[PDB]
Amino acid sequence: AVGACVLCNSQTSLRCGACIRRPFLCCKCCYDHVISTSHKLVLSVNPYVCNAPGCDVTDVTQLYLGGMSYYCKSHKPPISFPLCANGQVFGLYKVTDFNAIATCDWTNAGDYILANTCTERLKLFAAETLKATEETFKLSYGIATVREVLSDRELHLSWEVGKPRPPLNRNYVFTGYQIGEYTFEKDAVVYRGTTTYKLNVGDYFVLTSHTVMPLSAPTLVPQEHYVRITGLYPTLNISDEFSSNVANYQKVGMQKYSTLQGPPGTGKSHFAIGLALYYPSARIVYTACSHAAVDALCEKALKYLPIDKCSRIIPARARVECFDKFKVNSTLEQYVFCTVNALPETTADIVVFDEISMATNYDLSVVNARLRAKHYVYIGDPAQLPAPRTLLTKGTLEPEYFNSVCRLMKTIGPDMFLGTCRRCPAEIVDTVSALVYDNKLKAHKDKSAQCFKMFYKGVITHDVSSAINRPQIGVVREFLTRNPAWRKAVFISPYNSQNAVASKILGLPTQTVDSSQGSEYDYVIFTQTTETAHSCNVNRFNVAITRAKVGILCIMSDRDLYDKLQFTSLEI
Ligand SMILES: [Zn+2]
Ligand SMILES: [Zn+2]
Ligand SMILES: [Zn+2]
Repeated sequence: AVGACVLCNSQTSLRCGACIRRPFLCCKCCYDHVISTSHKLVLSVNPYVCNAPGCDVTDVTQLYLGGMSYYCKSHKPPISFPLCANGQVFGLYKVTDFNAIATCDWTNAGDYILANTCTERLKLFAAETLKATEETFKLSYGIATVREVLSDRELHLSWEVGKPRPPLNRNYVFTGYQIGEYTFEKDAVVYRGTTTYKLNVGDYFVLTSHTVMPLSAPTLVPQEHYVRITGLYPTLNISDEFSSNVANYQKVGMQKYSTLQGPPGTGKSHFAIGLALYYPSARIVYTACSHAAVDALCEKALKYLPIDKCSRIIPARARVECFDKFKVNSTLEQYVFCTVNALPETTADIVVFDEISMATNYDLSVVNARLRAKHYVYIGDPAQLPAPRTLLTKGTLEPEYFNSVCRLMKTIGPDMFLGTCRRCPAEIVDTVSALVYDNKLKAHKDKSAQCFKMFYKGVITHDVSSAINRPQIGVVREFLTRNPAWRKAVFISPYNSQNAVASKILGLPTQTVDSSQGSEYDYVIFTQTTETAHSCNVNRFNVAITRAKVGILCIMSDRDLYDKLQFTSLEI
């Protein structure tokens, strides 16, 4: 019960009992907190409560120290001091932002803005408070019980009355009862068990509520600039393939941490793997939030790095199928590929943290706590999608507030920028360059003359709140009859329900914009589905159209984004 203050490090015995994380607050800060919020419970060795029998006074502003005990105004002895007086709360060893983080419900974008603009210690307090709030909210959802099993991929569910039903998508992962993790997609529903189990009638599913551990490390260690490359030994015989990144690799060794903004198809994994070739004896840990981002780094390493010096770290509680070509769980290999939540406690010469737009400050702090490194390299793009904020329903979260790294890239600029898109036809590059990259992204490919747009609002139906636009799918079906090369296209939309309908009618493989991030396909067919803040988000739009290597068809609902697409318009 004795620790350091979350606002000024000052030692104290006080903790706020009303704060979900019970942070240590010194006398001067505890006061400024209790006197400005609904939080009045103060904790020490013993709580600050009226010691008089049967009395229920817990408010610190209505309590006094009567010798060594605590009493209210009704029970205090004549010789007593108020607990709250003179800008302090009585304790041993004798904030507007702290109050807002401590009392907010995390449903407003302004809550996330504050969590990223506050001091470093408050960024950790905000990250821990937010994550704990998110887990408690998982308890609010009703239990799903198997009413009947149709097949190996379809079943019927019975829901708990009086409790809301969580959204049905890949985002919401359930735990069967422990018959493995399971996901569902929309009376017949599609079930997806991580472990193959013959679904028993009567069995039930609940959201995996994990305990939020406290944070200790900053989101970003303090920056250090060096006069020479430090702790790393470069090659002189560096492959021509990687020559373009040599100055950037030297920048990496001459600073404690560095940020790399890599727009779609500009060479982020190529840069990441090339760093291993540039500092050939360096031990590098490659991390990202998702298994897919870690696997994409493994695929690039498989091509350039010796397979015997690589290891893919997989947590024993296996959720999705991941990279099989490296030795599994060998923490001491020179190259370690592992998701943030599975990171071991280790050291490295370089830590490469990829897909940085998807990280939260909680992830940034976890990395700094598990990995002690000479250099930290953050790779991603603040113009791409952030991690979903399940609690946030009011306001839009701007890229500068995704996390500390994205905030730096949007305010002072990234340390390094990969300026040439090698994936996309010039129509796509020119569109996103103007949209989100301030005209700094250059096209390498010519215009493919296979980038088309159609303005067609159609009809919007809804599967709960997830949207469907059957007429936009009908336009795609007509287009496919006329453009058979597009038979190989991936169908993309901002909605799972739109994708489920397109899958049955078109037979094309399907991705949401969010699940398509990091992937590329020759042909993409995109149906905007609706004109909402979700389907019009410029980062989501950017990711949607930069998935294409050769052609893209965009069936648009929004006039603004339609007019911005530098594509050939199709009639109807
Ligand atoms: Zn303090
Ligand atoms: Zn509090
Ligand atoms: Zn009392």
